[PDB]
Amino acid sequence: DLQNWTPRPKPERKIFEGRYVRLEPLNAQKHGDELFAASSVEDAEQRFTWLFETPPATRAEFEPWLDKASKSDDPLFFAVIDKASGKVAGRQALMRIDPANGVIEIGSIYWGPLISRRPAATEAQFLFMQYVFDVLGYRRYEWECHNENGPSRRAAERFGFRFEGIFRQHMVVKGRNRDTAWFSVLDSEWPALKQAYQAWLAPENFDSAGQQKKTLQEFRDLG
Amino acid sequence: LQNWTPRPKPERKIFEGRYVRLEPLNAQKHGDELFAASSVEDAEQRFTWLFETPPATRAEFEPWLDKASKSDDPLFFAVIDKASGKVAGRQALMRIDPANGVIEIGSIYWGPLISRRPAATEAQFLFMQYVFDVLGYRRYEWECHNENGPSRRAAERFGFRFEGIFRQHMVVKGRNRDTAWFSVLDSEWPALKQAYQAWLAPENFDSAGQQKKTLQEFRDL
Repeated sequence: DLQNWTPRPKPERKIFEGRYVRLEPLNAQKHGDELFAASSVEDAEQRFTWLFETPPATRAEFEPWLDKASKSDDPLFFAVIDKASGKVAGRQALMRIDPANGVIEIGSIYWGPLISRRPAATEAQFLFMQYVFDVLGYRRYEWECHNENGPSRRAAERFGFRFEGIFRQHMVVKGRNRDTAWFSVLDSEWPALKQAYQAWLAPENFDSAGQQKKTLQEFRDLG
Repeated sequence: LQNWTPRPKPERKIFEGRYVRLEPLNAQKHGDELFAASSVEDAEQRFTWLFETPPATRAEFEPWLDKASKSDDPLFFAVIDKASGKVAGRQALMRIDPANGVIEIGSIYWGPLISRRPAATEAQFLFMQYVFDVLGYRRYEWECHNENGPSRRAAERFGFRFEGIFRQHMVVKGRNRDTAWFSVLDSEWPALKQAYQAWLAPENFDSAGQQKKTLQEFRDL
């Protein structure tokens, strides 16, 4: 197939609608107030530890980052809207976009308390992965995080990304060394992942308290 | 790293060694000699894993040469073999990250005047010294096609440490490329510098031009 390979399309500012979550292209006027709220919760400092940004101290102080992020084409930012509340719950981006080789990254992730460790967060990831493979036809979908960011590494593994390696001294972030852990999902890996996510996200998989009956790793194991 | 700042960008300057001289690539100055070196009998084998194909004619070489001469990233240098006096190959500093002090040595073409001779090792050394002792960078990268055995071996010999393979990283010349990644850290450089100095010293080569000890032997010390 690869002798005829040509560049794939660039990602677009599209709306993505799921059962638990909605993704909207980030817009300062539409999302600014609620994203500020999400980004300035009581434990925002802890939540932002490994991110490139620090939490905004005031709404006015948030505006410059918000405007740059809303206008940016790479990273391409989306607000993550929790459907149950209708509120912006976080943000994420498609980034390091390489249409020529069909390679792209999900990064710039902040999933706040409304969605963190709930089905909405898993579906936010899923909707990007689905778009990247089924619509854009990319070959390689990346996750990178600080190697010391345990929750992010475990999130990547749970999501089905495969570890590739650690770039030693890859960055300096907030006055500290960052070795970067890299993981990927290949186009050949996507179809089995898609089935496992769809099974996990199904309303059948959540009891009346909203608690999962089986985990995402369990469904992936089941094949 | 509380005090860490962005580092300077690399600049077009001349780097003068014992065996090799690196000059900022210039179409008029280097084009005819570099084309000659790039159209040697085994140019096809030498270009296999490069992004470029070997140039069939001087005219057909001009677009790549002009673009490479003007490029700021990759930032290209002609590799002049001092003994012969000829342009013998080319190489670049690339994927320049001043904020984090990360940079790659890449787009390496070393022709038969210097490949597997001390000049090639020195060509690598002069970039490595510039990156660490002058620019103050903290991570120096090498990447290649995973099936490029000679490049993987060269990176390991030169002291770069394997970090991993990016699967399906590129499509190159109609085929899949998984990319193998290697690095040298600033913390590793002072000891590595000494090993290169020992290896490149004239005293390490006998009257027949053969090394007495290998680069890897000096690195073990």
